[PDB]
Amino acid sequence: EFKRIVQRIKDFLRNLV
Repeated sequence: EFKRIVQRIKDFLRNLV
């Protein structure tokens, strides 16, 4: 996704894997 509150890339890989 990278579009669900991940725009800041704060997590990206920490949002699932």
